[PDB]
Amino acid sequence: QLRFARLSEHATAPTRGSARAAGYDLYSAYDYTIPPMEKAVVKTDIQIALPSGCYGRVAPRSGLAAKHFIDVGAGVIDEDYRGNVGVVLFNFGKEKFEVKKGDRIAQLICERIFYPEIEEVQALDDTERGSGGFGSTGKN
Amino acid sequence: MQLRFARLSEHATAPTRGSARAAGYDLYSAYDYTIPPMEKAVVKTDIQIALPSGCYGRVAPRSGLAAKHFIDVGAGVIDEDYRGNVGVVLFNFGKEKFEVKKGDRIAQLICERIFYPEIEEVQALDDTERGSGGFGSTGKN
Amino acid sequence: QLRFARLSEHATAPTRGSARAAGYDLYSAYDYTIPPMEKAVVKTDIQIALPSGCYGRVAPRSGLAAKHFIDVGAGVIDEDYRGNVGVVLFNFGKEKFEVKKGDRIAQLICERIFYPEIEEVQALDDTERGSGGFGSTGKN
Ligand SMILES: O=c1ccn([C@H]2C[C@H](O)[C@@H](COP(=O)(O)NP(=O)(O)OP(=O)(O)O)O2)c(=O)[nH]1
Ligand SMILES: O=c1ccn([C@H]2C[C@H](O)[C@@H](COP(=O)(O)NP(=O)(O)OP(=O)(O)O)O2)c(=O)[nH]1
Ligand SMILES: O=c1ccn([C@H]2C[C@H](O)[C@@H](COP(=O)(O)NP(=O)(O)OP(=O)(O)O)O2)c(=O)[nH]1
Ligand SMILES: [Mg+2]
Ligand SMILES: [Mg+2]
Ligand SMILES: [Mg+2]
Ligand SMILES: [Mg+2]
Repeated sequence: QLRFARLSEHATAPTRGSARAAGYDLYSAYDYTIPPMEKAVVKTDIQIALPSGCYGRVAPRSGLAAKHFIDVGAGVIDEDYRGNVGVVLFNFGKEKFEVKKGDRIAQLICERIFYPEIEEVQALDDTERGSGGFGSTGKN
Repeated sequence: MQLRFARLSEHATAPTRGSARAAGYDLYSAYDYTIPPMEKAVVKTDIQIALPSGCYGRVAPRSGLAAKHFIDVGAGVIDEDYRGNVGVVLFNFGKEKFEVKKGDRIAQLICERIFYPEIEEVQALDDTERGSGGFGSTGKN
Repeated sequence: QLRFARLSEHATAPTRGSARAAGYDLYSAYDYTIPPMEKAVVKTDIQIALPSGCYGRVAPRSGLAAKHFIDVGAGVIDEDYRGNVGVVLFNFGKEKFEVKKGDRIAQLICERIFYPEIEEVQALDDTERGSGGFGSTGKN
């Protein structure tokens, strides 16, 4: 029930790395050289139709993160998006990062969400947390 | 099921959906900010929100700002029970300063459905095929 | 319904900071000194078994983010993972960041997800958004 179409011969069908993996691994359709502390938008050359009740989160893989300081920016693929799915890769490492066509460089998660109507009110109910934020619960 | 919000000042803007089925409500800065290269700022929305039960509000980055200006969103977990001013923690990872003006959509808010499970310690867990596989265990390509 | 086991004497059972906090706070099992612009994989020394229908997202705490420019990389703990839960911490601040054993340095969110079957199709339906992305809706 996750539907995709290839936009070029360079796309690879996403794959799940394990039986209960949260993500479908996304493959680069092209080579990219990302200098240290730089970014690139990596084309997958796929369009997707997400199942009703979710959006597609482009999320980072752990190996690339831990090994090479690679992160994923942006990442919110909308249910109504019909364009090329682009992975916004951040290279926070000291080294340049090579992406080759067919490298799995991010993963796609079908994050379940509500599409709530927004409503303005004058006052919200109170809660126990209240305005507590930004470390209000402490360090340890 | 509604997302309720209240303006904490006249400088707040009602969040808006960018497209009919956009996962997020765009969040507007209530203030001007000049964010230096490789620095962060907590952008005040001057709204408080009441999330529908069984979700939290994820402050997520917009893709244009990410792809074009190396802007990212830190933190981002707005709890169901938060009634404070919603802050967007913006990271400017670019080499140039980033300008936020009051009224700019600088992030989006997603109603992420979650569980609130009770936590239970056990002697050991069931085994799986993945097992202790992680950090690239499945390969590069 | 979120089961965990301690992998060592140095782990701490995850705790919620408020009644309806999205995250279970994760505690470091070790001391780390993370220099500026560096990363570390902080070991929790716990294994977890997430409830069916979610994955465990390691998310950053706002206190650490706003005060110290601490961010969380990777973060996708899969339902089938039985290894040591690692927190990929990125220190983007000017100062080194000290993690002490027992510090709450991230949180784990039980994000509800679909595990869809993937299906390749010829083409997808048209939407109003279409291929609009990357700021197509404007700045303000
Ligand atoms: O990582 C991403 C993020 C977004 N996108 C595409 C799909 C998404 O539906 C579209 C818009 O995403 P966002 O709303 O998160 N970004 P922004 O608000 O800047 O774009 P827009 O003005 O079009 O809504 O951009 C990608 O291809 N990769
Ligand atoms: O991006 C954010 C993240 C959090 N917050 C606020 C709302 C949230 O409910 C509250 C607590 O967030 P976190 O639990 O993610 N951070 P931390 O654990 O540091 O704060 P606390 O100790 O108060 O729980 O801080 C923001 O305003 N913007
Ligand atoms: O922050 C993280 C991310 C992942 N992990 C572990 C748990 C997760 O189930 C496993 C694999 O996560 P990802 O699939 O997100 N990363 P990657 O694809 O690089 O690893 P693998 O090849 O094993 O699937 O690594 C952590 O402990 N901490
Ligand atoms: Mg994986
Ligand atoms: Mg948008
Ligand atoms: Mg980041
Ligand atoms: Mg907290």
